[PDB]
Amino acid sequence: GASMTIEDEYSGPKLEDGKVTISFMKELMQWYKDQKKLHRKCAYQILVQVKEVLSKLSTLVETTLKETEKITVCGDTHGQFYDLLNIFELNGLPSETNPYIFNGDFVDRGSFSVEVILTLFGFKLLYPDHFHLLRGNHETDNMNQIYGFEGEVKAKYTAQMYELFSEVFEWLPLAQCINGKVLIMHGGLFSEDGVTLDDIRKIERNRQPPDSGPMCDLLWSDPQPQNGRSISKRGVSCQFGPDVTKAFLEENNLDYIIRSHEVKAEGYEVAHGGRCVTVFSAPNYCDQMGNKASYIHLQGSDLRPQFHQFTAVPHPNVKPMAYAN
Ligand SMILES: C[C@H]1C[C@@H]2O[C@H]1[C@@H](C(=O)O)[C@H]2C(=O)O
Ligand SMILES: [Mn+2]
Ligand SMILES: [Mn+2]
Repeated sequence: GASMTIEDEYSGPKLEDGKVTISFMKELMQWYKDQKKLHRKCAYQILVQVKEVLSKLSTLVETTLKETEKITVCGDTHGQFYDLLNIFELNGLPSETNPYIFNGDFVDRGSFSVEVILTLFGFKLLYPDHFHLLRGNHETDNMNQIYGFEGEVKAKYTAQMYELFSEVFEWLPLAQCINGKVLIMHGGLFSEDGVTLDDIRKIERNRQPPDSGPMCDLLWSDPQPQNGRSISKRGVSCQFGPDVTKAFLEENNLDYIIRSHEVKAEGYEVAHGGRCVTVFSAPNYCDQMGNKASYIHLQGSDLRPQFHQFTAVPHPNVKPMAYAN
């Protein structure tokens, strides 16, 4: 009898004619909360589509916020899916009236990286002009190989799915500028003076980052409190001082930068006299750091950063870096 066969009844949320909808996203978040897996065909469809969307973007996303329009900027999330859901509960779901920017490092370290990245990609498809993803140093092959994401994708899906993730990450833009005044990138500024927005737009980004150069710096550099630059403590890119930030901002007619890429106990830091802000959105990082996290609110008519701090929420018993080397 027809009632006795089973096909895809029990395999979870499905796209609507291959497309992301709000209902799908709500179903997906619940499915993931309950530690279940998105059907591989749906994951594939999300990846192919988001690759297409991202590949049409400039390396520098340039966004205009009208006077009364707001946006939220989040820093690193590192596969802390339950904390990601908490951000949406604290700050509202993404929408055309509640836009978000996630400033890189979505994956690795935390062991729900697949759930974070597919949720973020789903929202990018749903609200392509109001949900922004910028590349971090962890959206790269070398980092994924060591720090969990490659292992996690291979465990949950296959090596072929991982290859596709790698290709998609290559199209993530490297920076975003709001109203010609606030520049957002994962890492920071440059190992030499005189770089302008033109240079960022010119980066052919669909690749793994070079060992040095502007693409490397955007993903890897850190501020230092003293003037000038130093070779990075990380062995990649540089540390840049307040004079570097100020010269860059002045030449480019910008007010300040928002970057991520470093943990802060309070979830954020205001440095370089207000010119360099760090936002970090992974509370109690790797279940050990004990840090608060934050996200930033901004408005078209007032682009000053307003910080909202939050703390970690419970998650299932999977250890951080369970999938790592
Ligand atoms: C220790 C954490 C601070 C930042 O996130 C983690 C680390 C990491 O991503 O490996 C840093 C980075 O973004 O490079
Ligand atoms: Mn990070
Ligand atoms: Mn980083």
